[PDB]
Amino acid sequence: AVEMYVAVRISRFQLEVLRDLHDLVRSRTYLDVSKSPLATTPIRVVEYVR
Amino acid sequence: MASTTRLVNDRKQLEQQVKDDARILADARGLNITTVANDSATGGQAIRNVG
Repeated sequence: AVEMYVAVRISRFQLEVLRDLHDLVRSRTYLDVSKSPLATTPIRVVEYVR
Repeated sequence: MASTTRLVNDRKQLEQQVKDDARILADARGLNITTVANDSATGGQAIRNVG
């Protein structure tokens, strides 16, 4: 009732279905700062020791 | 060449002895240790790899 005699349509469409709630979990990777922390104050030569 | 020729050595012995027994009778106070902090860092120029 809101379209017209000539209709516009779409041929293909993609969606993902799941059967078990367990399949809704995925994985990502991180850096683990606890054992390999980010560095600060880069390497420098010694001078002005006080 | 008599007993008068030993006064300086006798005085040296007396110095050592009085210092020793004056230290022996001294009472020691256990001082509290303060001023413990990490304020001994080192400086220098950065290397700052170029590229």
